[PDB]
Amino acid sequence: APATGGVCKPH
Amino acid sequence: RTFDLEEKLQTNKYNANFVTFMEGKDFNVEYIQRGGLRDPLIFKNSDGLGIKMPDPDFTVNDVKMCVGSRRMVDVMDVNTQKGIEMTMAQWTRYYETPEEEREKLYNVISLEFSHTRLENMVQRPSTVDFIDWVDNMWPRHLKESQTESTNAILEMQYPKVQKYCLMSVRGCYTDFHVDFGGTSVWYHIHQGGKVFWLIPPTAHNLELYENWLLSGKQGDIFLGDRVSDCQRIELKQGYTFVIPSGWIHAVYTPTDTLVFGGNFLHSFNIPMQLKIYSIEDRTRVPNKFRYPFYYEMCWYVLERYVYCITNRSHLTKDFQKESLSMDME
Amino acid sequence: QVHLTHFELEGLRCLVDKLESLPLHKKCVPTGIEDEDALIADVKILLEELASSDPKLALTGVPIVQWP
Ligand SMILES: *CCCCCCC(=O)N(O)CCC(=O)O
Ligand SMILES: [Fe+3]
Repeated sequence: APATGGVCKPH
Repeated sequence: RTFDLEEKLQTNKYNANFVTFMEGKDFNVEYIQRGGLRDPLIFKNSDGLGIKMPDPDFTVNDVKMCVGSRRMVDVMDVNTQKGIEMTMAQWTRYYETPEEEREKLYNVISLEFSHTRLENMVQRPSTVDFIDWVDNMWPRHLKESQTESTNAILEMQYPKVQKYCLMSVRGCYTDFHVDFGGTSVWYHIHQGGKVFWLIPPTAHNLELYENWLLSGKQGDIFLGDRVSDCQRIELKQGYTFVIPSGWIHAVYTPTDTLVFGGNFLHSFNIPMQLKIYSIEDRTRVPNKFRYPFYYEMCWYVLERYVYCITNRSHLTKDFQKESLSMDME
Repeated sequence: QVHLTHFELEGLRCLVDKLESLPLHKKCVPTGIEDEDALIADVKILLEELASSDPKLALTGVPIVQWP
């Protein structure tokens, strides 16, 4: 799967 | 989750006063220069903020048609606080399902819609544009070159963190966190409502926060009990909320809701920004959940300051040329 | 002659100290930057010269950094 950035989630 | 979220919503103990209610017209660059954007703000109406929102009855199916039925969206499983992935069309079907028919509670908090049709329907507060590092510091020819509307890192030409759509069903809860990179956040309740628990970024509370993350016992401990002081506050429909760098916060959704918001770094609370970044590093946050190109941006910030003050450029010749061409448009 | 806020002066000294102290494999010098050591050197000079910024006069209502 392609890598993502700027994903909002706790921990 | 072994703590009872219903008592955390009913108790009167989260009674600190951290938030300032402001009129939009007073939220300007002078205010930021004088205050350093240190205080959480609520704007009960949008007069003077310079926002634009879509039509007031805009639905999740409208969001879907603007970004694409086949757009992959990160969804949060509320019970676990872990991520899964589905298409926007699948998300829409879940959201349009009656409450009693939904198997689990899922929340979408991470749909960045820059470079889609939805982008021009939403404008953030004007003052943010004047101080956002993305708009003011990142090489403009890079930003303008972005074509990808997803957050695929290999296609990303700048930190694509400016405009997010959040879609939350009744009962959703996001556990305590600090927004990525120590970003400040603007957050507009287009429809529905949210309840926030707010905890200030004192050195003591940030140590508790890191310790709570390193313990792995976040399902077991409600952090707002472990701190010195915590404000629980309700945001209603049409309010706009600004959260300063480093504020530790958790959110509950009492009704189906749609939110538009976004992240920004700025030059008035750099120390806190760096501090948050270093908590992410030490607690081993995967890059996926962090501010893209963070240190890169910081280098560009130094260059812009030097250039604007002394007129000495530390950009490559080619980047100087790209910038000059843009100055002539 | 220019007046920065103390927020910015403090911030920029943190920033320079931070980037200068990262090792090569974590520095993330971006592709647009020419000589990052000379940029650092310059920021240090600049912050010394701006250390006497008048907090009143810095409250201009206009950011220092803007595109022309
Ligand atoms: C990172 C995306 C912009 C800020 C909104 C997500 C977030 O971090 N929240 O605190 C809101 C969580 C929620 O509404 O459930
Ligand atoms: Fe948040």
